[PDB]
Amino acid sequence: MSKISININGRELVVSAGQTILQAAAEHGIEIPHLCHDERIQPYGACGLCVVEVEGSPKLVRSCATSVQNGQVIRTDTSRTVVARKTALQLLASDHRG
Amino acid sequence: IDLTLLEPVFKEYAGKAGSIIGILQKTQEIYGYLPLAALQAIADNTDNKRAKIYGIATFYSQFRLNPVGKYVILQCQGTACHVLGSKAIGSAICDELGITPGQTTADGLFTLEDVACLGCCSLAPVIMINGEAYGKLTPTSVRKILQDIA
Amino acid sequence: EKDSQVECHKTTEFDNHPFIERNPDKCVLCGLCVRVCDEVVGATAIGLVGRGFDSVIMPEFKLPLSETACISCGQCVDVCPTGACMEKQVSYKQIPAN
Amino acid sequence: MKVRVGLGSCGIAAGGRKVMDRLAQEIKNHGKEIELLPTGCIGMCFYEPIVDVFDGDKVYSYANVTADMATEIFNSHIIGGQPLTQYIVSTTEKPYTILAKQVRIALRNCGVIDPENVDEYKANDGYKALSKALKEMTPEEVIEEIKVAGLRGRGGAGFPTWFKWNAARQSKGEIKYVVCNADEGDPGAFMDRSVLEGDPHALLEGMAICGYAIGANEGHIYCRAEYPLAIKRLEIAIADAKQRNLLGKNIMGTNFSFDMKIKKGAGAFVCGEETALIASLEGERGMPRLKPPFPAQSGFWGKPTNINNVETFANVPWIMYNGGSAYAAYGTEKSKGTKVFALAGKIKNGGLVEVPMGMSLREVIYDIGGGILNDREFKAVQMGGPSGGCIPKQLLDTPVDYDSINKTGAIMGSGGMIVMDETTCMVDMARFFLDFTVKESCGKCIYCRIGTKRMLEILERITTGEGREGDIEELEELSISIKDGSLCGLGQTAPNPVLTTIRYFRDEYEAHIRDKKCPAKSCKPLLTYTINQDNCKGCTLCAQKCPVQAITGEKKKPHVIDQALCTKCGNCASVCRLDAVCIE
Amino acid sequence: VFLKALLNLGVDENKVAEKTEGFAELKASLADVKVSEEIQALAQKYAKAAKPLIVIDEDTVSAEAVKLMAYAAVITGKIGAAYRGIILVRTKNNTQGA
Ligand code: SF4
Ligand code: SF4
Ligand code: SF4
Ligand code: SF4
Ligand code: SF4
Ligand code: SF4
Ligand code: FES
Ligand code: FES
Ligand code: FES
Ligand SMILES: [Zn+2]
Repeated sequence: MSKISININGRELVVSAGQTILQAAAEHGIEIPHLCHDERIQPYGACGLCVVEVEGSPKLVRSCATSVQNGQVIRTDTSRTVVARKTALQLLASDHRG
Repeated sequence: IDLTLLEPVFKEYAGKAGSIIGILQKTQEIYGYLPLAALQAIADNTDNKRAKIYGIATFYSQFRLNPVGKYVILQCQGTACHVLGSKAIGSAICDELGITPGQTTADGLFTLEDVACLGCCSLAPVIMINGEAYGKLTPTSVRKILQDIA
Repeated sequence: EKDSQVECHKTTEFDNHPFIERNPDKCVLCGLCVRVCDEVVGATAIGLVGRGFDSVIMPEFKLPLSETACISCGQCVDVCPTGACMEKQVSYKQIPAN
Repeated sequence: MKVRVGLGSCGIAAGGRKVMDRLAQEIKNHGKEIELLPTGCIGMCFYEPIVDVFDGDKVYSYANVTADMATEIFNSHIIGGQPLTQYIVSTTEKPYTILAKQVRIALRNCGVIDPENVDEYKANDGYKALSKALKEMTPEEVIEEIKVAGLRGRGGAGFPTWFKWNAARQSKGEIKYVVCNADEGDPGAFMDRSVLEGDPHALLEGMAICGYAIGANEGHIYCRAEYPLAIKRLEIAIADAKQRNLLGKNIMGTNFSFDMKIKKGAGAFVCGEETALIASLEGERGMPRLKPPFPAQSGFWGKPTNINNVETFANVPWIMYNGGSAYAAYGTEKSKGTKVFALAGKIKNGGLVEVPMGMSLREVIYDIGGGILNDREFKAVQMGGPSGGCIPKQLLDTPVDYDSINKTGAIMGSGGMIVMDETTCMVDMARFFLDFTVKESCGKCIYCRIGTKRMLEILERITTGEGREGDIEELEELSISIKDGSLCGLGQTAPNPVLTTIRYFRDEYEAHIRDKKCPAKSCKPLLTYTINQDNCKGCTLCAQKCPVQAITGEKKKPHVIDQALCTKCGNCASVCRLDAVCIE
Repeated sequence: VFLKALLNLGVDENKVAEKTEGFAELKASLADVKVSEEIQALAQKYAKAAKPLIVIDEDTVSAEAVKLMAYAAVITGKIGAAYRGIILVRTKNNTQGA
């Protein structure tokens, strides 16, 4: 009732309250990187690859540990998130042997 | 070793939640360090999920896992005492004792450890020996004081 | 590509468990394995040790996984995103395959 | 006749018991009714052991006293009536010099009151603010007075304390907690220990007032286990206050009840953050969690919790007794009141200082600090601890307040201010601060766990003479990414020394990269020892003192130092009587 | 007059100077325009609205009115993002296709 509808990456999506933005994007086929996320346990917030840009919040919000509201605008491929994920993956690759 | 004292202690603490820290502090106060047998005997009889007590014991910046000498040396490596030349004092201690930080002497009378800050930055550089502080230290002074202790 | 100035800690591990294979070099410290083994299985056969670079996930009291309370359920294997935790081979000679 | 002895964690470092018992022994040897009282450090730890003798209405301080000096004092002044003027630096008519420009609010009772006895605190208008708040005034009025005084958090963030108090009050819950963050892990910062060992009763009164304002009944002090005198005096304080109905059930005949407990921390720097402190208090591994929920909504054991450092709780009774307008009269329009600073480093007069905000930093270093030690030149000043920044000489007139020092790239921190002369290199100091951050990282997120070590490797390469071209660019990009990616404030403020020492001392990095020379002559790899052929005459005195024998030359002829063999130990310049060994 | 009333309510001139061509000439053209009460009320209602939409019927509105509405949306910064803009309904089914 009173459909919780969000706008992510320019598109309009209908979702369910109490979820995470990562779950909603997976439901509607939008790819957001994640490493320390599992829907059956509590969020951890370690990797940082799940950061998205939400209008109204000056800092990056993790889509694995935030709840969907009504009428929020989300961007997942801005330059700031891209360079953050690039830095995190460069730091991860600096210790991985195989 | 003395599991019986570990015993009055664990009896006393079995109740409050979050008592792992206090249990480890009293165990260190009794033994001077944490042997594996004491950690096992604490991980049992009050559970706390044996991996968890070990993980807590390792982190926490203070839980010494090895025996030490009679006198415990705490060189100040804070910013104020490092500015005034803590490195020279540390090199003097390392040369005169033949041990590095984190090690104990062969006869087990001195042990060298690093501390965040003494807090007596007015007397910098500072060292602690068994709760007695020496400040405004030159390498000759620390050499003389360790010969006097020895 | 790797430069020689930075260090990647090379391990000489030996965990001859008949079902579970661990490799600390490929770990990304996402913490999914320890979180699952504690909050779901409840055995807590593994845990974190150390700080900073020295942080490493290893069994209880650094003992082999066979000597601890492990159940060999394989949930830590099934939630790992990299090759650090692997299940052993059912076939005659297992392979990387689709 | 009454005498105070200025024992503390600094008095033990120079004198300590060596004085007091000797004085006590002298009293026992003479039988005169002399009140010998234990008091904390006043703030002039450059003269300790501090001794104060009160001849009538006159106060005499002729400190820097040993056991022989103490016996001389007893035989000359307390019996003969003759002060020893060759040791006096402060009297009643000639007193607070360094203390003349200080407005002491949280440090009002430090060095004055016996911390182990509540009667002296009561005699100094103590627990009157608690009585006023309990008997005359409502908790909403308490939060209003805190807001009117403009109280900001005396930690690194400078958050308005009234906002936290109000948020904790409006939080739903039958049980609430008040936790005092006494765990400050900043090197060079010792305001907490001084306050605890000088006036724990002010901290207890402020915590009780906060508990009445929010409605909490249980208090906690998370003090480090490495401060034994502080925890002993806190135990004495809670015993004395419980025996005087000041804490516990039915405080001063009012229906409000409040109790507190002492928790001994393990000494983790990450526990300075609020959520990590909560995790440590619950007996788990101290690791920051994700906000929201904030501790004011769900903190200790899931209950609402208000967390503030010791200095605000010490300031609260003074503003409650004097009024919020009186505290608002000090400071600036955006930072009202007073702040404590731990002043140390390359300075003449070190110790604990207290200044109103808005004062220029030049006044702090020169007017009260006495200038630079050994009359050298002022070069920099580190503020905010190893997560802070290094303010250069060109910004020496910046007023000390949160926004002004935030504009310079530094932070307030707990109040650790270290003075740096021209003889200390900024590259090595950035390496030192980054090493301290690396050692104290909890290793949860990728950025603080990996990037701090990478930047430490880069700084080590620069300081060992292996710095390559482009290392500054790598440093600044790593610093920006680490600041943007960390979870808690430990990793966010971690690259502050690295960035700031760039922005004001980039040339030194260039001198460390393209020249392999350290201008401050501190990096032993970057040192080069040469012998002036003009100003020394062939004595072979340095070469004999070199077991490396990197010096070659004939007698009565100038000597040449082999740079490929020299291990740069410094013994070949200390024994030089003609001072011809040049360090370049 | 509506445009002038919207301008007098404190629009950001720097952003509309950066993103548009000819803003200064338009501002100079509306320099001597007086504002009525009803226009002021409508301009206030549009200004305090966080996410205002404009629905223009193409059957009964001239093109220059549509241009002026687009100008009003552009100078206030309420265009080019979600839940904010101009909705234009066409006369026929596939007028947009034509
Ligand atoms: S196999 Fe199961 S019980 Fe064993 S470590 Fe993995 S998750 Fe824990
Ligand atoms: S799940 Fe795999 S990658 Fe993640 S922490 Fe455990 S072993 Fe490492
Ligand atoms: S496939 Fe994945 S786990 Fe295996 S070596 Fe490559 S990065 Fe590591
Ligand atoms: S920034 Fe550093 S201290 Fe903070 S959570 Fe991450 S690793 Fe731990
Ligand atoms: S500084 Fe030390 S190693 Fe170098 S030449 Fe002199 S004595 Fe030898
Ligand atoms: S000690 Fe001084 S004067 Fe003597 S040889 Fe060495 S540099 Fe020359
Ligand atoms: S998936 Fe790791 S921070 Fe959210
Ligand atoms: S930091 Fe070294 S004595 Fe305080
Ligand atoms: S004990 Fe030295 S200043 Fe306080
Ligand atoms: Zn150098």
